[PDB]
Amino acid sequence: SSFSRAPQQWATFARIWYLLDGKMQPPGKLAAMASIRLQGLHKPVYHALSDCGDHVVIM
Amino acid sequence: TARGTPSRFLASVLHNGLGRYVQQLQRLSFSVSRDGASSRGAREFVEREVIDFARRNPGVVIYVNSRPCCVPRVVAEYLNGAVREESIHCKSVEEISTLVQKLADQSGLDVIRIRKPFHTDNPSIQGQWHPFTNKPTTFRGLRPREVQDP
Amino acid sequence: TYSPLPDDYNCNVELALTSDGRTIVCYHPSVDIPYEHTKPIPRPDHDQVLKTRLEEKVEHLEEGPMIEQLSKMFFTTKHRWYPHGRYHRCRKNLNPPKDR
Amino acid sequence: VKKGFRAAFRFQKELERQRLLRCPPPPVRRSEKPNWDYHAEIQAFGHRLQENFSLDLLKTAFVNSCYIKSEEAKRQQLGIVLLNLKSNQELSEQGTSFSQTCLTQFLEDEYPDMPTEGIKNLVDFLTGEEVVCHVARNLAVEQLTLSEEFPVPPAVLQQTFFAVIGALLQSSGPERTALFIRDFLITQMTGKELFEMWKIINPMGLLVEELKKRNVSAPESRLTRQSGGTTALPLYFVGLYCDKKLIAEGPGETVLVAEEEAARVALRKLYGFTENRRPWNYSKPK
Amino acid sequence: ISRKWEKKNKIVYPPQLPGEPRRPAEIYHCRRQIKYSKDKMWYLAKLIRGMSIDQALAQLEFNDKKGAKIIKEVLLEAQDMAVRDHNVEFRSNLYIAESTSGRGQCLKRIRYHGRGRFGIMEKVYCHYFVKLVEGPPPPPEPPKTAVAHAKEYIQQLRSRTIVHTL
Amino acid sequence: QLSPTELTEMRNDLFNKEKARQLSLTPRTEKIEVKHVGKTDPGTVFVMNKNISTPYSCAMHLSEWYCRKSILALVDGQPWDMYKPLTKSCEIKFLTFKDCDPGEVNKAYWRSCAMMMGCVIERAFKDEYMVNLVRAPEVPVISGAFCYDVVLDSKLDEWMPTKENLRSFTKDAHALIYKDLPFETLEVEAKVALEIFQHSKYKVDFIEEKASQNPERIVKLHRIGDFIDVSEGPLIPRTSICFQYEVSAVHNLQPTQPSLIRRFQGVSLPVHLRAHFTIWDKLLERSRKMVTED
Repeated sequence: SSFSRAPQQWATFARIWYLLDGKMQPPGKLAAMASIRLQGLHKPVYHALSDCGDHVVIM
Repeated sequence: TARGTPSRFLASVLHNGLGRYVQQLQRLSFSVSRDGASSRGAREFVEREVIDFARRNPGVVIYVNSRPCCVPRVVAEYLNGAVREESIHCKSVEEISTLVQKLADQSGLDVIRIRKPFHTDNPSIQGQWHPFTNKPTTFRGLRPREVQDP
Repeated sequence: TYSPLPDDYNCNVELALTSDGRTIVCYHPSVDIPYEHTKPIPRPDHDQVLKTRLEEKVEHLEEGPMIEQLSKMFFTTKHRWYPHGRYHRCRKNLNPPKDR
Repeated sequence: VKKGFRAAFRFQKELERQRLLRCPPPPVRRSEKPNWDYHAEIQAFGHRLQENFSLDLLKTAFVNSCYIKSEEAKRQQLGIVLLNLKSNQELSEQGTSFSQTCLTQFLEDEYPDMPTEGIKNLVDFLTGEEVVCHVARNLAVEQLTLSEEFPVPPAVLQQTFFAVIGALLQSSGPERTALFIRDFLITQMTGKELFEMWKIINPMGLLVEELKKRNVSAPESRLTRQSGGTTALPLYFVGLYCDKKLIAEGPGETVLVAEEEAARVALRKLYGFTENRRPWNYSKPK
Repeated sequence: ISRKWEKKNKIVYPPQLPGEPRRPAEIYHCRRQIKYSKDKMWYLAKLIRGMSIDQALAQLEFNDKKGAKIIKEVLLEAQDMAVRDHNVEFRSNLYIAESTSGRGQCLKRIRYHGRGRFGIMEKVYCHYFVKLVEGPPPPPEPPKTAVAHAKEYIQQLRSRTIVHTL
Repeated sequence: QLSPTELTEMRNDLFNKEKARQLSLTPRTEKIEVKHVGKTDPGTVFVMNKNISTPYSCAMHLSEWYCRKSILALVDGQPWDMYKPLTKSCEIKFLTFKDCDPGEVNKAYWRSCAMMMGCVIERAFKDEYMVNLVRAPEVPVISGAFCYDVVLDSKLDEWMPTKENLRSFTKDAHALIYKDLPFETLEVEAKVALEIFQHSKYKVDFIEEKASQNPERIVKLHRIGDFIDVSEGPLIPRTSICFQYEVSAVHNLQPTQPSLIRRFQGVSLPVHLRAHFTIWDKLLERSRKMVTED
């Protein structure tokens, strides 16, 4: 992408903020989605030792 | 071990092979006894194998020093400054021939754990993944639950 | 028409087999972000007889409150902010191998 | 006291290793150490590189002016035949001149859209003291260099490297020397991003000037992406638009940093020096 | 036994060139076979580490422990030696670079137990080592600030690589 | 014409040159026999270097307790600066704040505190306005405060420092205390001193006044960092000696018609004589009251 090395690293590992609406939703299905996002398991760069979790906001 | 030893990444010396191939081995120093059972193989190697090897590898300078020694050795020096000393004690000519050719083909980098069996300076052609790589854009870049014309 | 995947993100994918049928060809040019889907760059931001003073905004905070501020700011637990002993500090490799 | 010799001898060698590590001796030149024959080392230098060097010219390349002065002082104080040693000053000038023009022609052909200032900065990096000294050390140049001080000073080592290139130019001609420049200097920019070699300040200013020359409209900065804007770890993507057409996009922890990165991305595209550009062609001319 | 500490004062350095910054003087002194435990002595040696010669003497003067008087005499001897034999200008311009205790050569004595068992009691001795350096005491490293913590954490995030991939 | 930043550079360069000139007067090392005549360590003799060694160096020979507490020195019975080179062989005594009669030490602290206020106010105002330092009045320490006479710009005649403005002055002063700057002293002939303060008419008048009192036409100059001032008497070694420092108030002195001279007032206590928060407040009040030089 022809980015500079430091900006490229910053973008790849950047934290994203996700919004989830909980109205009339079962907690487990909300929990299952939040679990994946909080661990970074939704990213192709995922590694347990990489702190690649994302922010999850549930209303 | 891995935890108890050092490691490095797969590498080359001066991008060897990209433009041309350069043999990293530059010097071999042999210490051989005129008398000494342990030097019998080294003496035979010098008689019938060293000359042919020298012609095959003109880039390598070979020093053969005949002197009293209990343990004959070959010191291999590489372009990157690496120095690798090996023992040819009681080795046959075939075994010494194998070791010497092995030194000729090595790069001189430390023979330690290599983390990855591949190295690239250009891992991506289409752009490294980031969190927005597969996210669609929205009209006026509005955020979730954001109001236009505030 | 029919698309295997949506084409509004990443790239537009066109799949085509060759006449012999032994090769699959994929045409995937990049999708440029539309100008409309962008925001304008946010513009940043008297008897003053005396010069403006560069007052030091460096306030001493105790370890507990300081760690609490750091943990809240970076959304982490407090543990990582505490120091570790000499044994672990010296064990760390300060000349680690670097790959590109 | 246990009778025996082998264990005591082995432990003596063990103690000597510690005596070395505890007090690492002062590094010395390879020529001073055992198993050194200068004439043989010079001959291997050429064959190793697959070059038909003229031995008389190649030997002169390694002779530095400082070495000639130091030798004379040693001879005079230790009074003892005229020395006619020719320094490498003349050869290093021819090599430096050819390398600068040879690298310029190489880069201009590969990157026609690169400005002259960009081409010069790349040639300065490739022929810079850092790059040249690294290449010279790994090609056994320092081992053959005749200098008063060891380790060879960076400036002296760089001068000797180009002197060797001068000797190759006279020996094998310009065409052969160019392939030597390509194989050992052009390769040194493998993996390096343009602005790592060519250092610039205010990329946005340079971008505006280059767009004007092309008659394109001034770029407009907009926020393509944003995340965690009110946090210590935010992400911003800034896109540059000319007539509402994206030309570049760059990430950054701040909007200002992202905007500056976007300008750098645009400059890389304009100069045809993108990360995914066609790689340098090393195939033997055919 | 080992007596390397005594020999350190015998090191002679080459004359310094005018450009070189003035090298601070170093004085090594110790007292062997003190009748005291190294464990108890360690606290006294620890206390004066990094102090100025005057500050260390002041603290030891009003310390109740038996080792304090012994260390104070060693410090006074080292201060006098510095100016007299090591060309130190100002006697006060010295600080405690190194201060440690070491196990001496101990004596084993036949001792007794309340039930008639035979015991060996050791009469403990120790060594005290001090190194004085010319100059003011090096300022104590300040506390790690919040700004320093944030810079370290962001640096760690920026050093992250994509693990176990091309 | 020279701007503020340029004027300071010229003053420092001339101050530095004269400092070097005085050192060159004695090319070789020369030894003076300084004899300690203090109550403690009686009979000590210091074989110091002429024109290089100072009373502080003599204190360094004795102990650190002398360096920390020696505010002033009595060289041949005359108040001497701690960092002022010793010209000749003499007798030396060290003065502290807690001496039975610290009259000379109290004057030196008051003078040095006043000079510290001159530096703060001179640099505090905006470039557009022009600040002129008339003098530092000699006020007994029993007056409640130290003061500096400053003629502010005509445009600021109506302007009067507010409570917030006064706090700003103290923050600058405290910043000077934090810098822990030595008080350098140079005794130069009137000719040399006049050249450094040519721009300011008030200083030239003061320099000629003090020079006339001395038969050798020598004027004492003192520098805090880059700030050079004329002083009548010795000063404390460092600015870090101050612990509590406040600029209490500014008062306009009649007659205003010829020129508006504003008396900047302050009060300070050293680290050795720290006062309690409650007691410090009482001292602060009376400092705000205007001080009349008598």
